[PDB]
Amino acid sequence: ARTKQTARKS
Amino acid sequence: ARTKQTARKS
Amino acid sequence: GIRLSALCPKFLHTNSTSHTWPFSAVAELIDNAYDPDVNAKQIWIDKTVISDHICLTFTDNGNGMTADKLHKMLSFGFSDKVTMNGHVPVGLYGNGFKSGSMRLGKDAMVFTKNGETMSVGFLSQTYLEVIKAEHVVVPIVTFNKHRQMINLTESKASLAAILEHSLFSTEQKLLAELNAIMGKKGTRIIIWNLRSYKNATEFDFEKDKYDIRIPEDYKKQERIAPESDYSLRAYCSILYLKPRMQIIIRGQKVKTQLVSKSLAYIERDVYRPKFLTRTVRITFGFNCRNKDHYGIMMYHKNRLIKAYEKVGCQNMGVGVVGIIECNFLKPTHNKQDFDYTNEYRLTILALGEKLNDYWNEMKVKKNAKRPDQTWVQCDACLKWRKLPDGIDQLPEKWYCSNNPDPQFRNCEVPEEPEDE
Amino acid sequence: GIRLSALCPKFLHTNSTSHTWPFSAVAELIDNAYDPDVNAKQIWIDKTVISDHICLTFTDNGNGMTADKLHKMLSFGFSDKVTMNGHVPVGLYGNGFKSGSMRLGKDAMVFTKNGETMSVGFLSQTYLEVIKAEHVVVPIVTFNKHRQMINLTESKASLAAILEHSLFSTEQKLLAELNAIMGKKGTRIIIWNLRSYKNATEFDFEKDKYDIRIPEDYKKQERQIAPESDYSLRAYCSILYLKPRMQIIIRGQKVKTQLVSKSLAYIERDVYRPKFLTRTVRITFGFNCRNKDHYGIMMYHKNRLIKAYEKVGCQLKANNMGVGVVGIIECNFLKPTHNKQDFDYTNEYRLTILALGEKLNDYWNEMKVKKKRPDQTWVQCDACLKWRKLPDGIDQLPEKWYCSNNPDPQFRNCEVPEEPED
Ligand SMILES: Nc1ncnc2c1ncn2[C@@H]1O[C@H](COP(=O)(O)OP(=O)(O)NP(=O)(O)O)[C@@H](O)[C@H]1O
Ligand SMILES: Nc1ncnc2c1ncn2[C@@H]1O[C@H](COP(=O)(O)OP(=O)(O)NP(=O)(O)O)[C@@H](O)[C@H]1O
Ligand SMILES: [Mg+2]
Ligand SMILES: [Mg+2]
Ligand SMILES: [Zn+2]
Ligand SMILES: [Zn+2]
Repeated sequence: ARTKQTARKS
Repeated sequence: ARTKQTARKS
Repeated sequence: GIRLSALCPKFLHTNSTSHTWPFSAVAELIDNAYDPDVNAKQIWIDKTVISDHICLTFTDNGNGMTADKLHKMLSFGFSDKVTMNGHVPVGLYGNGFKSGSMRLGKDAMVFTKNGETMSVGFLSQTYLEVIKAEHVVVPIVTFNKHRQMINLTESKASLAAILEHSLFSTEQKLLAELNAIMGKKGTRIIIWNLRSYKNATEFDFEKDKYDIRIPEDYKKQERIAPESDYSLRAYCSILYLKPRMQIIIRGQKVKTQLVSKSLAYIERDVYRPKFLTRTVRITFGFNCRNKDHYGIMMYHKNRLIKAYEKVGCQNMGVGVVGIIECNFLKPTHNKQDFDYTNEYRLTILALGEKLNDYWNEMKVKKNAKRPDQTWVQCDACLKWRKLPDGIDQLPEKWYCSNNPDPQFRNCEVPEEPEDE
Repeated sequence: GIRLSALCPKFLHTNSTSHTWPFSAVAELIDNAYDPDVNAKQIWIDKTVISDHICLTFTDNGNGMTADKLHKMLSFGFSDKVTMNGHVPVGLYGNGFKSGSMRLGKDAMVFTKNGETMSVGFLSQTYLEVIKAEHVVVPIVTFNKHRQMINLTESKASLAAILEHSLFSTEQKLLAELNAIMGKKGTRIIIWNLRSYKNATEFDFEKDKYDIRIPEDYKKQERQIAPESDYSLRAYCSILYLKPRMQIIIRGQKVKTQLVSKSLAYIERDVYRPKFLTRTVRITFGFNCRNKDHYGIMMYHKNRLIKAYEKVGCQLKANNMGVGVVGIIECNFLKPTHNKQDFDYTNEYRLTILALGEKLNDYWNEMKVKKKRPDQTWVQCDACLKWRKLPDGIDQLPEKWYCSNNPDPQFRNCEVPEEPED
């Protein structure tokens, strides 16, 4: 399906 | 009854 | 006419008592997943809320259990694990789930799918206190692949109890959890009624949403603290000498440390005790990075039992790390130590000598970013929902209804801000 | 319709694994005797031989158990002890006999008399392996105060089981052990198939015959010169209870409880008042003169010793500071761990530790400025005239005594040669 990626920040 | 006694030595 | 020994619900607490550091309990859980009979490749450890109760969940893509196997899993002392293809089970004692769960929380439940049947199992102290059970009775419910209840007498009684006293009121509620195991096979363990001191769960989830942590107010009894003492992630990294499994905590996967890139001036040494036919290798290196945490790392059957044990020079020697695995030694009740035997003693003694040798020889030369998060878009909300790492593949489209994360299983649930 | 949880025989070994120091296991047995439900004045801990097997025996002149009570004793998790007249029970977990015996040996036997009935129970791994049981079953046999059997269905099976796989092959053999409990009431626990390394029991009985000892290859893991308690059972038992109420006799010779006043010099008393507690806790600090290098805190729980020689405050900081300082405190608030050799590492424990050091440090700073065995006893067999060694703590014998009625297994008929005196 539709997958987006985002940054994880401490 | 009778009862003796004695030394116990290290 | 001979009687059987009996189990008192009270015992369930007792069995927990050997775990004085909670991570020991957790580790027990991970192990069960890692073991070759389960053979999972991923385990997800999570914190969530259900029914107003904070929960800890351990979920794995593994073979799962027959209903009978579940009973044993909820019984004391049964273990049948065996090595497969050089994959050696940590499990031995038949006790680890009970001590760990119970150390962790009062009440627990197990959902398992083996791809032929699926079953649900209950261990709660709370439940037992309430019905004033004089025996530990573990309710179990089992279904066909078609979700047809299949062992009715046990299952109906089990179900009534589960539904009544369980966290999950209605079958639908149970089956949701069952469906959080995406694969055909796997297991999900939910623990609730977590230990709390003052008003807060024993763990700290606030400090890092990507870790499970012990609050500062932290060092273990034995000894400035290595992270592994207080951060589950840090601990998990070093948990297995040669990982076979992926541990994902709070939805972010864990990065296993590699000795290379961790130690310098590495050298090999050997231990050839009189009492053992086979040789045992040791690896020595100085510690790059923090260089306040040094010691032997002791691994048994590939798992870590003790860390930073100081040997030889307890000051005189520092930054030195040795890695060893001793299958000959026998773990303690909590698997945080070995039985204190002559052999253990000889071994400690040897390590210090060996290490001492290491320092002096080397001693001279030395003196001279997190991964991105993933979301799926619901096709009936258009909302974005967070995804844990480690998922190979998905169905063609995804709806909030089929969210493993308990908290976002409703289309009506506001979308979650991405990290600031 | 719901299933019971089940116990594998394999578990019996598992429960043991908490005890890394054998005395912890022993201590559990003692504790069971001390506790107010049993109420024994004396407990005799002995090493003997039966049927060609070295055994450990614990015998007490306490209240004993109903056949039913025994079952719980031989079952996991059942504990119902309550404080009586200020006599607070140590035991709450319900596991100690089981963890303890099994640490000591593979197989165990219990004989008890409550003065109305006498019962015998079996808890053997060896038995369980042999019949390949899938469950832990504990056979029990019971009698009516005449050597008459009762609860017949169970006893009949149990007895057959005992006779076949037990140390005691005949009823007669059983009754002897029952008979060794001299009083109307009491219990004798026999443990055999003890742990061994390289064909020798882990315990050393030879080096001293009036002690049970751990051989040197001995320092407990935590310690760096060993206090006695670590390797001598007797030495340990001395300090086992803050305010003894029971007489511990080891190897036939009494155990002499230490007293602080004799024990310590420059005694001062300090108080602990954490926020979390509603009651004050007393502490005692002293300098240790006999020893010179056994020092640290002694922590007692419910009048039992959980840990000893725990270093704190400055003593931790450098070896140099704080020497010879000994602290005694009782923390009922803290929670014992599985082996009862430590406490759950809670915030409260940490806080308690933190305080002790500060207080001890306070102490040290102020006062730095300022500076045989009892006779054995014997009885004479009225049939054979032989002299038989007897153990201390027996209030009164019967008028006539015979080799056959000897509690000691090894000297129970007069054929046996008389023992030399020392
Ligand atoms: N995640 C899981 N997946 C499949 N089976 C499991 C899982 N967890 C537990 N079991 C089963 O339940 C049993 C529980 O054993 P456990 O309580 O962990 O002790 P053990 O692993 O058998 N040995 P030890 O852990 O040393 O006591 C295991 O033998 C498995 O058969
Ligand atoms: N010597 C004894 N005489 C009479 N009753 C005994 C004796 N030893 C054990 N029992 C009984 O058997 C039970 C089991 O003992 P145990 O295994 O120590 O559990 P517990 O003492 O109740 N709690 P804990 O010792 O903290 O694990 C006791 O609670 C007593 O009722
Ligand atoms: Mg395991
Ligand atoms: Mg006890
Ligand atoms: Zn949706
Ligand atoms: Zn005689």
